[PDB]
Amino acid sequence: ASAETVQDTVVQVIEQQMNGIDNLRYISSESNSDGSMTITVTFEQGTDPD
Amino acid sequence: KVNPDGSQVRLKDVADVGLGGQDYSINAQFNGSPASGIAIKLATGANALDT
Repeated sequence: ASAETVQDTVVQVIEQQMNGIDNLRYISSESNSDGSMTITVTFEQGTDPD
Repeated sequence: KVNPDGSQVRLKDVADVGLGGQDYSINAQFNGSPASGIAIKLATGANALDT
């Protein structure tokens, strides 16, 4: 599918739910043309990544 | 369904398409007026007053 369908279909609700995690820095995303999609959520330092 | 003559059956006159709710089983009122709302918790490690 195209970029706008993925962007208002998947990224909306996953980025909606991935607030409310404590100790965040910024929640950013990316919705590509060929059906790829990624969300890179960044935590402040002093948090064990596991 | 549709025949090769052109006569067809839409979802008109079979159904009544219109927007509604997921689950009608729970109904809530607030002093007579219909109401729904958010139950907001508190994340761990956060001051509640300015929250």
